Amino acid sequence: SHMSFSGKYQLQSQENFEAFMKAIGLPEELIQKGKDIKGVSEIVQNGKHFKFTITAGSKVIQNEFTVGEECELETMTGEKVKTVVQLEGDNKLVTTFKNIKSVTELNGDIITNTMTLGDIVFKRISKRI
Repeated sequence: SHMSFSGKYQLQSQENFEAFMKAIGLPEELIQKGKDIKGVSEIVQNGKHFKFTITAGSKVIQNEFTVGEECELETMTGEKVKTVVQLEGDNKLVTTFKNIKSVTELNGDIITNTMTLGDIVFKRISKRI
């Protein structure tokens, strides 16, 4: 079919924030400050275009992209990277940048993001609000 990711979502729980943020180079002060913040993230979808407003720890990162077109994404460390974000099936947005694989899956009201770097799996679970 054709699924809508639009919505505001509240982070419910996460695994491996500290380790993942550590591995990508985030300053230890930012890690301690943001690890327990369960904030609200927003997705605005218009057809193939997405606008992502993500609260990750103590920082809000806004990115936008068209699925299947080259985009420039701001990563959590502040570095910009060229990649392409893609839809898999109806309800997954997938992309890979540097050595990180990122999979965002929407099941009803629950959105689950998994970022994998080596054998570090950073996983966040959020619920529509």
